[PDB]
Amino acid sequence: QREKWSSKIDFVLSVAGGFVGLGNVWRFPYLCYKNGGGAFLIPYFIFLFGSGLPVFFLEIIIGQYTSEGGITCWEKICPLFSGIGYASVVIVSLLNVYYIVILAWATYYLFQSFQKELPWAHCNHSWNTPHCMEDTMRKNFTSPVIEFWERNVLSLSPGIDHPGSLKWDLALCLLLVWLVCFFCIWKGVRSTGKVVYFTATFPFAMLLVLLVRGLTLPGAGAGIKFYLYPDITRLEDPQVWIDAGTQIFFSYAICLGAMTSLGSYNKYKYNSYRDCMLLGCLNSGTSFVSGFAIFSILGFMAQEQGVDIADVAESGPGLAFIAYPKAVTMMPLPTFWSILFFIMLLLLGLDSQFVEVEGQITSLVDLYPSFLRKGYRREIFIAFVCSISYLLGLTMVTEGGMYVFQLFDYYAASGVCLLWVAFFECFVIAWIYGGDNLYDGIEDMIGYRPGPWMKYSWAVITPVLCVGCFIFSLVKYVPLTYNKTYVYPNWAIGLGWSLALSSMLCVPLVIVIRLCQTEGPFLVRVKYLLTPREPNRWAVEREGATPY
Ligand SMILES: [Cl-]
Ligand code: NA
Repeated sequence: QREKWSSKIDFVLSVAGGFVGLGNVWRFPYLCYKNGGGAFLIPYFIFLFGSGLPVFFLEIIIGQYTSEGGITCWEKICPLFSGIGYASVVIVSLLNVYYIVILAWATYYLFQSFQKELPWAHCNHSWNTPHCMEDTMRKNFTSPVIEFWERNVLSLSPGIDHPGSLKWDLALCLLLVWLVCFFCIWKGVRSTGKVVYFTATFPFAMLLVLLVRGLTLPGAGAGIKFYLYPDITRLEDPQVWIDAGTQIFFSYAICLGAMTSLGSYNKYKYNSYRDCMLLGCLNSGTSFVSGFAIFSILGFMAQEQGVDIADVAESGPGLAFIAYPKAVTMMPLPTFWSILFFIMLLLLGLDSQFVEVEGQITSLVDLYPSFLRKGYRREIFIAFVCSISYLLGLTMVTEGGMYVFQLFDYYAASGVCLLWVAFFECFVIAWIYGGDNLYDGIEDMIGYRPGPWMKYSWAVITPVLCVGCFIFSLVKYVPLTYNKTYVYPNWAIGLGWSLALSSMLCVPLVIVIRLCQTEGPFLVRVKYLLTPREPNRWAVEREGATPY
């Protein structure tokens, strides 16, 4: 009883809104800046064609073929490896804990954009240290934008073990954003009709304005050269490779179960290969273009301040809140452009959060529809999920919560855990289920036989990349650091590893549970649990599909 997407363009708009946003405008520039700039692009493209796009198309095709969500699809494909879907759910849950927190910051910035002069312009406020000097007079000192970010918005603490006191303004902003998300999920309100145009054209318009500004700012050539020219010796450490791979996985929202759910509503006879390739190219181009503006702004800041490009802003989640607000003040009438930019960022983040939360709730209600999907029960479950997520995200709202966010940025919904899922999604498909059988299914669905690119990416390239990155990250281990200076304690790293393992351990525990449930000799149990249970039976009669 899976609902169709009705209009073809509706699915394209929904996925485009889902898989673009803070991952392209916020996470990508900060990860590129943290990893030296140009050297980050070489793995990024390697994980872009070898994996990422093949994995995204694999998830979409699995959703369209099984006509099931993020959990039942693996039940139909390979019952033994069903826990992968569960793992995906856990991952998305962790994302909903922290991915919305960024919006709160943006909301705060929006509330700071309704005054005559932007607060991040001069060193004369009450939160400015004596070492605050205007960048025009900088010819050690700290930029007013950085001080506003890390002393007014955040009020950063000396460490994660110093939570301080909860910030009521950021807590109220997060509560308002969560209320907006809850109302959107409950009432079903979403971009419909002409609004979708403003939902689609506006985010790509304002960025273009930034592309006009950053390019024309003096000293942007140095920033562009830093962003494009790679450092060879920077590729010898696994950090850049794993960051690029996880950024590729994060931007495409794969290994979360949302893409499979979105592809489930697609019609069985629908050429989703071309659409998936076009959307992936659009997402990659958006990230690449936004990087140009970000690094041109950073180069201008480096030229005006006289410090090196690698030491102009925060090498962390707050890079987008130090660079773009700086470029806003350069444009005439900075208040209007700041309001527009933060509205665009809030819209992108809200669309991504809507898609992810709705997918998670759909997966949860589909897992056990009994006593959960009865009308008001679904509303109560949505309210409970939103309240639990807000209470969990309140830990990153305190003065010393930024460090916590970094952990959720590094281990939760990112890092080796994604490499844990992307491998197991491929190995089951490529070797257990069979690459040729899935190719026959795709030929039956889209109408033409695909090339060997997807088969060779599922069979070899993606598993090899995932296992190599995991092994090299373990062998050459470097503890997580915040802004290249702060060193997390042992317990913080243990908490981050526990957050990663909460999703990584779903796959092996479900295997043991399935083996214990089945009765008989071990070989018979494994053979029974490795047999797909009619993957296309849902659409066998709906579209006259060929049985598996
Ligand atoms: Cl990206
Ligand atoms: Na979006």
